[PDB]
Amino acid sequence: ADELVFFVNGKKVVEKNADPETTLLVYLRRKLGLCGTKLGCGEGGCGACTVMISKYDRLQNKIVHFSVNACLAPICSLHHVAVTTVEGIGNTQKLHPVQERIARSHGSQCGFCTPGIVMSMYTLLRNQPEPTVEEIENAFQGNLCRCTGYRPILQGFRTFAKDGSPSLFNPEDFKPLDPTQEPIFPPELLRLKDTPQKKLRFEGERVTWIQASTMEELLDLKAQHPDAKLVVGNTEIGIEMKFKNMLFPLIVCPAWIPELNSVVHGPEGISFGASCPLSLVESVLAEEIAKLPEQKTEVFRGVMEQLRWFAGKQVKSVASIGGNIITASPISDLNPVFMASGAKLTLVSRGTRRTVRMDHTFFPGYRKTLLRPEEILLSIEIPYSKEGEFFSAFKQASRRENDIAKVTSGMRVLFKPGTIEVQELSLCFGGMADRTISALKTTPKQLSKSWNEELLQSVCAGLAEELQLAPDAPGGMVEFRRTLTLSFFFKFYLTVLQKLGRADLEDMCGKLDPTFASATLLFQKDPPANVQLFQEVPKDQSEEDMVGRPLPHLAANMQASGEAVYCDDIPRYENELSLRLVTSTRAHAKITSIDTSEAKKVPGFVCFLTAEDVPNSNATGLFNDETVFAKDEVTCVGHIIGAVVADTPEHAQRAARGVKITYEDLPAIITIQDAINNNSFYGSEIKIEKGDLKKGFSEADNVVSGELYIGGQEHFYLETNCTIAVPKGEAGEMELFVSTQNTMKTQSFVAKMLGVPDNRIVVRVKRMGGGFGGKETRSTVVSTALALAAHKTGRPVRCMLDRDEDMLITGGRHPFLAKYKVGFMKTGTVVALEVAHFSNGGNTEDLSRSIMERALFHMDNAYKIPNIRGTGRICKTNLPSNTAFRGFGGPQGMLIAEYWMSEVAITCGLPAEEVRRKNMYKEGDLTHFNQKLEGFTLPRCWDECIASSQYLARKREVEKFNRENCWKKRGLCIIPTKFGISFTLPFLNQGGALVHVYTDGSVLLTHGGTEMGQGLHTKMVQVASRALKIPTSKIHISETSTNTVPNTSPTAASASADLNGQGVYEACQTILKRLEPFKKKKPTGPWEAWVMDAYTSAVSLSATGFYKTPNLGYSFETNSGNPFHYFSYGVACSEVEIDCLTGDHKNLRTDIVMDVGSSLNPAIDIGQVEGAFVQGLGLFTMEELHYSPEGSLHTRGPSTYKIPAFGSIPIEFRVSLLRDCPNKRAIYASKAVGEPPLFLASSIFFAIKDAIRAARAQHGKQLFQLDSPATPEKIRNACVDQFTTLCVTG
Ligand SMILES: Cc1cc2nc3c(=O)[nH]c(=O)nc-3n(C[C@H](O)[C@H](O)[C@H](O)COP(=O)(O)OP(=O)(O)OC[C@H]3O[C@@H](n4cnc5c(N)ncnc54)[C@H](O)[C@@H]3O)c2cc1C
Ligand code: FES
Ligand code: FES
Repeated sequence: ADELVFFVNGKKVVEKNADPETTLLVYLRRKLGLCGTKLGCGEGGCGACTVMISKYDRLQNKIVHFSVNACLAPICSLHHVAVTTVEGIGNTQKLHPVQERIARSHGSQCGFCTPGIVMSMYTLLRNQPEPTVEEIENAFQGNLCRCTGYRPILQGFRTFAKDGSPSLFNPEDFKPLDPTQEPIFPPELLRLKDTPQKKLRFEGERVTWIQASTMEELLDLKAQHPDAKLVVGNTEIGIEMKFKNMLFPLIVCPAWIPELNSVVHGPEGISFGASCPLSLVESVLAEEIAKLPEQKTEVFRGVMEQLRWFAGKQVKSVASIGGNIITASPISDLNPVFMASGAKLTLVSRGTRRTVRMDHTFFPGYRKTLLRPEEILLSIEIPYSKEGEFFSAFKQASRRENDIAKVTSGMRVLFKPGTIEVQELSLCFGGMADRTISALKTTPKQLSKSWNEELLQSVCAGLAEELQLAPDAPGGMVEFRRTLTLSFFFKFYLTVLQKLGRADLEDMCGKLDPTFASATLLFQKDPPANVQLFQEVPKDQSEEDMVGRPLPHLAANMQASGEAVYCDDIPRYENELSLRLVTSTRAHAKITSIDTSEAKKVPGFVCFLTAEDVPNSNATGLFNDETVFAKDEVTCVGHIIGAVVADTPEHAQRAARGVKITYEDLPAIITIQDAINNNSFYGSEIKIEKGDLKKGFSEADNVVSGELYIGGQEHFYLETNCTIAVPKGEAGEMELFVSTQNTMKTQSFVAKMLGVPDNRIVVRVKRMGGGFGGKETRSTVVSTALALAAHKTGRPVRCMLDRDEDMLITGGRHPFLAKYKVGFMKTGTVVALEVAHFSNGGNTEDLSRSIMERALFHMDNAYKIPNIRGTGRICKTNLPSNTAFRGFGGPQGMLIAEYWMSEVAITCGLPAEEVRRKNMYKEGDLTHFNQKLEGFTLPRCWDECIASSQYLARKREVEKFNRENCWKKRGLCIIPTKFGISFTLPFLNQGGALVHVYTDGSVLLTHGGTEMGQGLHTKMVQVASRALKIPTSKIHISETSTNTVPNTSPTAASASADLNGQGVYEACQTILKRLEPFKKKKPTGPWEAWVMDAYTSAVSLSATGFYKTPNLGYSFETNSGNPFHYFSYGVACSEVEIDCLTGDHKNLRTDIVMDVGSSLNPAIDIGQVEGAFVQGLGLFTMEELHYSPEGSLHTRGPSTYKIPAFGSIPIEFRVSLLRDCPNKRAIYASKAVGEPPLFLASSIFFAIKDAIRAARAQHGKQLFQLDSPATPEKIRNACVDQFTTLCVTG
């Protein structure tokens, strides 16, 4: 009646008090303690929560398997299914092939996404034990990885496909797959399939769930309670409940009802039950497309095209067709298609049944349909196309707001038979209004007309008038969206001409020029082809000496098995409490009142912490200008005001909603331009200048000025910020488990806030699911709050941020505005450069000044400039404080450099590769800050990359492509980089290690570095194993702790292997020195005997080690002293193809040559080049944050913030590590690698810029603007043509 019964990894679970609000993810993690399955977003975008469901399909009489997002799956929908998690398929004692292959192929860095990807791949193999390469890629459309750049995951998994320097891994050593050895379908569920299913009722704290067994039950419940909210896949309702704080006290799930799941062929088309998952629609229509003649399947193919780039497998397996229709989002991709095809909907209640052909009337208002409150949608008939009936579907792949302002379209034409004269014409659009619309003013005009140029121009003129948007229209991108509607129609117009041509008419139609053909092609991925080149170690190097060898990340197997422990995977103490932050909804305001009266009514509520609860100091942050908790004034949307403490996260979340703040607004400073004209800055102008600007400009042949805007970036570490604080009840003692790159500042900020000495506070980091600089300082806003809750209650307290919280609160990369003026000769030789930089720092200083320093240190990028002036000013604004992000001001400084350089080349009429080459530093040159460039490997990186990329021959093919294609264009660009290695604050260039050798010969090592997926622990073990001359297997690193190594620098500035490697090395030398006498006396006898002899001789088997980078210290005052220990160098050539009509593009090929000295670990270093490059690809081409005019972040999750996906990476992706370039002054001649490759993705940006120019010359001013990121909006709008001109002005 009442019991919930399902299986998890083959074990029966009986839940007697199922709460309808409980997700499967919460149940697995908090009820069953299976923490392999992760929380990444709670929104269905990221796949970190992916698990497999197995059930008996009654309607097909078979056992089916499908993946779902556990974060959105109500347990109440899972009666009598079997769940399989990552723990179900294998472990480190016996890894599944999927697990083994992702680990051994270097497909797991931080490891947080690994379980989810493993389960997506696993599920594919249960459905198709021999998939194509294409099926394998498609399996991950719902899986995001922030670290790997995807290449190693696809390459490792490519071994499962039927259609498949040393090597980074060996596929021959992989255990083969035996599909027979997968776990049995629970026989109990096969026995129960025979029992008839009856109605179930679950009653939660707030919500009642009725699982209906028949159409009669459902319609009865809706007739007596029209308020009953239907839930099917929960992919929309789940979001409304979790993120829009909507509550539906009565839910009915009709997913079991056969009539809602049926597929019926009829004379007019195929009828699908409303609750049919989109994956079933997809599989049914695909069989129909393959079997039926083309003339019948035009609408089917439009549906399939919309479903191609539509969430992943996890969403489509449970997302219902009916759910999509009734949600009635303005940006549904299906509703425009159903509307344009006039699909027939059947609506029923108790005692009524009606039919409506979908038209403009079906959607009368925002998120409304014409259903009555007691009706449900039974079914939708997707029609066969008739003879002379054509359909195209189109969509903007670039989303900015939750549910508006993304163009998506269905388009249909019916011709009078035998003719090219229009009988019917339907053009329907999402993203152009608060509902799906039809262009009903434009289409009637076209009836009778022939399908020709006069129709094209009439429809375009019509759409430009009818689809008007106010310049402040919701969702922005007004010109782009308008342009897309015409551009989509043009594609349809041309596509119809093609189809017409194929039909052998009496009246001849109009032929496409070959240069227009590529305009109608549907997206097609060619076969991936990846190359990784590195250097073999010397032949005489011991097999036990792993330095320079591609040893897998030490945790890779455990990460793939879901056994690796991240903060929130740590079990709860029974007395443990949960914290939830309460943040400002205003950019700048006084707090006038706080009312907690509603918070207090929430079960399990404990307290609301505010400034007045802070024992000692409310002043925190790097430069002591931040509140722990807001006092009288809030200074950004996201400013932490206080913290709810309750028994559970859900109770904390409800209580936080019941904290009402009243505000009195104050003048806000939001943008860089706001800050400039209010003189609102963090300290004074920073400046570097050399030579004589006046003389430089006055002697140049040409001068070019301009401006550039570069948007910021969210880290999107797949593990959000998380802290557990455990008060020990003695002497103010507290222990914190933190996802942080900075144990020292965590400890120090907690101690100061509480007013206790540092020696009472321990911060422990096992690993992070990613960091990328966003946990270098901003993690402490969570730590501090949670430390306070722990102190006040005397109980352990935990807080893991949800994605929307984390993105809003913790800031990101700094946006930059630059104004430049460059003076150059006709040869392209730069003689003068002046750059004013402005950064948007937000509402605390944090690292903003150091970041501006690093931009200024790299404003030269690779180029010697005799006369040069750079200034930087950091803007103070009412925004979340921006912080460190991999590159730390470098990529911003360097993009500006490459931007005016691109204009230098164009202005001169000279090849860009030549202009860059002749301006490049040479060995021994001084930089603008007077540091000498020794071991200047950049020229070799360049020469190698030119040859290996075949750049000159590929330039010719690009030019050829461009002459042959009017509406697609290609671009090709090769970009170098210099990146300075060391913290800009000299004393931070220090590190420590501590080593123990126990009496069994095993070694326990620790150092100040934190693991966040970069393989630092792996490297340090490799180092320790060489230093001590024992195998890696005898050495273990458990974690990083302030009570084993104190006063550590943050894990940052790419320098952690350098600093800690030396520390580790020194501690090992100390141990060796002490073992030397025992070695001498038994030079053969083994390690273990030396150690036991040392012990029983009372010799210390414990040592510290320490290192400081020598001889650093720059003065801005005298422009002297070396800020860097050395420089990293690299070069990337990238090629793109843009679609001039949509602003979409493909990354066709990227070739990278990177100097990492003699790599400690080429697998890991190649991993880092690829990951860094792909994060840069994101910065420069996708990844736009949007803010309201009043400074509220609107982009708070993967629905609206698009980080690179599996499908985003360069189709051919080649990486080489430079041979024979030892770097004497770092550990074992290695170089740092983490940050330097990031900027090389600018090569995709400038290739796009080259493509845009070619498009502009096709129709038909030379230095056009391309801001960063170069999104579809910016690319399309810059591709000026008849459509952009019409939309901007008749
Ligand atoms: C990560 C992600 C990506 C997505 N991407 C896209 C995309 O690219 N394009 C796109 O168009 N959509 C997209 N969606 C939306 C998705 O297609 C819809 O959420 C889904 O189809 C809703 O189906 P459901 O069964 O999950 O509905 P639920 O969330 O269970 O219900 C949705 C609504 O429909 C009502 N309802 C459901 N069935 C019936 C019925 N038979 N009769 C009457 N009312 C009913 C419910 O009461 C509810 O109001 C995305 C969703 C997610 C989570
Ligand atoms: S946590 Fe479920 S999709 Fe991201
Ligand atoms: S390894 Fe994939 S998110 Fe870090």
